[PDB]
Amino acid sequence: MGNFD
Amino acid sequence: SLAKLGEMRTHVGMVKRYWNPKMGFFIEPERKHNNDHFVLELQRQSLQTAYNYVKEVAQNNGQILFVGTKNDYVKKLVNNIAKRVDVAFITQRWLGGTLTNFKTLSISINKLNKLVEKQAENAADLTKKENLMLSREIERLEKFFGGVKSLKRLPNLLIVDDPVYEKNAVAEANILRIPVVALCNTNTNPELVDFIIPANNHQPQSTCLLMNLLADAVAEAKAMPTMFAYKPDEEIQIEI
Amino acid sequence: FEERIVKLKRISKTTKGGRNMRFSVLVVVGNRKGKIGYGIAKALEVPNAIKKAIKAAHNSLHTIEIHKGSIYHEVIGRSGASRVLLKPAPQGTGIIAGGAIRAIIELAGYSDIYTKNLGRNTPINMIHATMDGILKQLSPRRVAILRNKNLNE
RNA sequence: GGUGCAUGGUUGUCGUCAGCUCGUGUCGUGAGAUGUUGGGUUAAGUCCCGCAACGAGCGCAACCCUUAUCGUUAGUUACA
RNA sequence: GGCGAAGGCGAAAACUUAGGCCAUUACUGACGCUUAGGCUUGAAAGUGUGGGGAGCAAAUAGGAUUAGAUACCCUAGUAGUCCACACCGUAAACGAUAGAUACUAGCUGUCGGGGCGAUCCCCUCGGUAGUGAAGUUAACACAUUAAGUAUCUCGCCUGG
RNA sequence: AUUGGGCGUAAAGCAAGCGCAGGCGGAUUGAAAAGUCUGGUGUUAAAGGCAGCUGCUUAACAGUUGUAUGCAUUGGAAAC
Repeated sequence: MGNFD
Repeated sequence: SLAKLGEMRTHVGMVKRYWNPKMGFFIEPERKHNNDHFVLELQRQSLQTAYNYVKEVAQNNGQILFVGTKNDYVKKLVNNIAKRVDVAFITQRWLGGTLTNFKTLSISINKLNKLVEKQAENAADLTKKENLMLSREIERLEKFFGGVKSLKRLPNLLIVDDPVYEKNAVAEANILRIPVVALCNTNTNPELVDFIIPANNHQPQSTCLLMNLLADAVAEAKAMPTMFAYKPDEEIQIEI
Repeated sequence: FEERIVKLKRISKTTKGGRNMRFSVLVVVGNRKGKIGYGIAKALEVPNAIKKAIKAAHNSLHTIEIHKGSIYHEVIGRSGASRVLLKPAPQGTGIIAGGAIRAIIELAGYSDIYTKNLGRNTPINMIHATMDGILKQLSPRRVAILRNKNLNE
């Protein structure tokens, strides 16, 4: 799952 | 437009009769052509997901590396991308261990800074051999680390033009826990890469299309205009 | 945090004029509360190999979960031409001790367990056997998640 | 006086020989390899082009002396 | 390259004869596999009953080399090398890889056959080989013809 | 080596085959219950160990209640 911060 | 499918005209297709079941969800049963093509809908949603992910990562000032080692065309282009928005790039391969640490990078970048601040005075004041040697390691730092001279730390993201053309790069990528984005063909392995991009790279048209896609993903991230993927104009650029 | 030694071996690549004698060392470390690592190294002298092995163990850290101070299930690990069998034990039974096996169990911090070996007893091969046995540990929560039966039964 | 199988130092040897290694990282479960590989390149690992290798050290070169050319300080106890 | 269970099979012709592959909308009905002992076959050599023997060549003879050559280099040459019957059954008699049984990435091929057609290419079902994923192994390696996966069985190994 | 091994090269797949006995073996549905599981019944002595206890100052020891499968037999079971 994306949205890597 | 939003990566409109009408413009999409040489993204389906790759080399013939070397595919693996890892691409089975990407290719329909084949008799008409034998030149392995792709499926339009799947590549559309995959590319939309990749674009959204890279933009979302890129608001927080993520760092992206580009594999600039395919012939010339995509190379000079991704050079231009990596230059107007200043991030890390390469023009030559990794020699192995290029992305494993920072000491080899740190001593190298200090050598580059010393070189650029020193030889600006020396053209004939020192020996001729000195001038030739210094220009040589100038060229050398340009080949490897003139594409990367701004690392606070190794990049948070990277794009691979072709993994079966850069086994070593994706190897070090999988060694680290770093997220990975890479192009995918019918010879590539979409089981070690973290983001699937089923697009051809042999034809430069597909390379420049996905090129503009990434450039527009990183551009609007840092408040830069958007030449495609939001412009209804069909991408006009032709091969050289 | 523990850094207990394992073994010392003399290793030498051959060349003209003599033998390239040097030491080879292995170390295994564990927080005794879940995290564990290992590292083997070679060097002409002790400190280089010791530092290399400790740093490798730091890089090769991997984690396990506490299971009432035991491993609550039957597991067989096959690696390095040897088999290791791990099975739990009641609370008031105590812990058995085989040198490398006991070392690794202590690094994982257990007080009661039963373990048997089968085959060759070279140290690094017990390291592989134990990591094979412990890395594929099953959790009740995970098997519940991969099922619709969220209670055991 | 013996004991260079108790020694240090010193010297010969391959040998003016080009290899000796190490740090980082990777591969191989290991002894190891990777570098040090290959194509050019010369005497040299001296150098270059690519390569899972990047660097660093050592011998390697330059910084010692003389010869052959010239300017200049000096001109006798040389020169005449 | 093909056919063979194996040993192995390559001048032509004829005769007797075994086995295989393809679809069987034709059929019986589980009648199937293994196989201790039991039986058949089976490279080379060899022995009797004789043949034949162009070369070959053990054994042997002579010469040359060699310190020693008793071997090797050479010239002869016996048995034997081939035919019909009786026996010996063992060998690096190897895929150093048992039988049979289905299931499991792929690719490069090759052969036979049914569709089809100038060939050529294609699909298909079997055979024959190479590359090679996962996997299995101490390693080499093996890998749809497995040393994978498992299964019924016999034979076998308990350090030198 | 049932638990709990292997035979490509470390020891071993016979040279291969025709196979008797033997072991194993497609699906369906029927009886019956041989194997099998299970509930009662007779029996499985003493003693030893196990658990509880009594006696010696304390255990060793002795004594005491249960504790030992399995065989036959009555009743269910029909998945193989």
